[PDB]
Amino acid sequence: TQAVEAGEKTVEQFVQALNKGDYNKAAEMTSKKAANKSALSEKEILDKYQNIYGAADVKGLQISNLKVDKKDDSTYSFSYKAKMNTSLGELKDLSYKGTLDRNDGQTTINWQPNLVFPEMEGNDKVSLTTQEAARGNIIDRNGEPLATTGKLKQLGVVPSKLGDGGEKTANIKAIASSFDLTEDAINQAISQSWVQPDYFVPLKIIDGATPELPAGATIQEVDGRYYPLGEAAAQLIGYVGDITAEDIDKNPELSSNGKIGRSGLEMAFDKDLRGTTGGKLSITDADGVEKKVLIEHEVQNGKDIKLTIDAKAQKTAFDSLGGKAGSTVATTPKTGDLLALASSPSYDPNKMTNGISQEDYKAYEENPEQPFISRFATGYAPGATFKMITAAIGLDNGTIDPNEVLTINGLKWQKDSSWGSYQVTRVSDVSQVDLKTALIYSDNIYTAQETLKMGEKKFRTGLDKFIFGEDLDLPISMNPAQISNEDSFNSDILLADTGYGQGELLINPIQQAAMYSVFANNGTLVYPKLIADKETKDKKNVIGETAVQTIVPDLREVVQDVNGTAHSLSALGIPLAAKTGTAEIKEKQDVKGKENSFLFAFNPDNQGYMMVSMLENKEDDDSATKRASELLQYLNQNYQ
Repeated sequence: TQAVEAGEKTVEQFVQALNKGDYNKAAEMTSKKAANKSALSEKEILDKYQNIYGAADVKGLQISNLKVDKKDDSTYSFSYKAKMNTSLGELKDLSYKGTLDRNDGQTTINWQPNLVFPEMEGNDKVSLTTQEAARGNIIDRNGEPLATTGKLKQLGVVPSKLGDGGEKTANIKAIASSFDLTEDAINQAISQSWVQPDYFVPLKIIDGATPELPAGATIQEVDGRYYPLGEAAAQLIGYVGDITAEDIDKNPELSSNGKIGRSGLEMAFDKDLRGTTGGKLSITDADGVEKKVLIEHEVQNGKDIKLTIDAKAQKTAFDSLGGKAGSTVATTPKTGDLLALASSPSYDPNKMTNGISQEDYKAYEENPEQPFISRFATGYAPGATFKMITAAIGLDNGTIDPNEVLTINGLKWQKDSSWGSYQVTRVSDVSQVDLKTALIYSDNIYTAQETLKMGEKKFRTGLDKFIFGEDLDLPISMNPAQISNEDSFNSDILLADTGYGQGELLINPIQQAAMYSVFANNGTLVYPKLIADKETKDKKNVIGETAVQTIVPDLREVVQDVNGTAHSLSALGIPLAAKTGTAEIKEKQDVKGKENSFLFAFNPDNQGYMMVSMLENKEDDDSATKRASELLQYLNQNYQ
């Protein structure tokens, strides 16, 4: 029948309008208010859906098994299964039933309260009780807390309870001479544009015993997320913020009264950390007596997340950067455990998750050094450390003879006049350069020449055995490393520049620690790992074992040789293999070139730890090597 198909279309549009939250559009599809017709007027149906579905945060109403037949000459019965998402989960297996009316040339819904929820009759009410779930903690490899939930005491004043004249000036000075605060800051806070007489003005966060409360002052306990390392792990851990109405629209299972991860691991593991809201959604009678329970769950607190991070290493790595732009990554290269992921400069996550002013937040955004960047997950040109990879590749394909000596004159070199005014630059004017000398002095000209001899095809063959283009299995947002923009250099200059770690190479520090792990596993690349319980994954035969046993002794000389670039690290008296240097990088946003400092270091005796550190846009006479001794001591002492 052509009328049965039109009756289905009416039910389809009705469910759609309910799904899109347009309750007025769904109410206008109902018949007139009467017995055997619609139970309420259009405005009353609107307010019932907006109140009930709004109270439970109904979202994503969808139906199935729609059956529409005929019951009389103008009455058509319909039925369908349906499910929806609420603040307590998914309401599944709902049997909806009703009748349609065909008057004139339009079909409408004989609306009944059973179309809000299946077993609702007359003036039944809907009740929703919820219990908030406690956010899980984030802990280091030894159980030390990195992000914890706790209660905080908020000292505040009520301007109406403070006084009228004279008594107000006395109570302001009394509340100031008890909590250690200037009387001008209290008057500035209680006289802002938002403050009203009977409001509550949060003053100071008390972190101890509460003194006597003068007239007007009061304490308000509030739930507070706390970060013990503070800025030292702010980029990695992240921060949580107040949940907004827009967050609930995207995910109703969020607690509108709680916190949501805004960045870092708080956002990456937000679902595992937030838990699930417990409570009960029930239908009551006209007076509030419970009839049917729709949904009921117990509160499930969030599960803790245990990281491979070492809290003492994380703090030492971050402090060593001295507030300068840079990053540090420490690993146990044989297993991939990320011991430290430091990024500097940083922001205060405690100030961020509690009270942060518009001025201090803008100071973070307008800061040219950009403290919000997670530098350990930002792609950089690997710089001076990448010389080892090109060397290992050249040793495997037989291009590089370790004992063959190149004769290099001066500090600048170009292949031929086709390069124009461009030349590869080195820092030390050493005449007779072999592989060991090139690694000790960090000779870019030697590397550029050996890369050009090797050729693009052999160079890419060795590079393709690494992790370029791969998505690392890490809960950290990052782009995969790339060799260059396209699959071909189409440039001898770009090929040469790529050889010593520049050109269009983009590798973030974490991906660098993965690639450089081959020197601690005889050519096996061990993938980095951040979650403690995860299984170690690796990639075998990335470079030859011969290349490792040739390069690592040379990397010891980068430290031990009197002219090695990392010779200051020999003061430690510990077995070290390192590779350091400096590169001048010019990005699109930069006008002129800026200098970055690079460091790679690990223990060549036990392979217990590995470190990559970088300074971005460094000051003169500053370097990552000058700052690495303190972390290297800790890693060497506690990770053998």
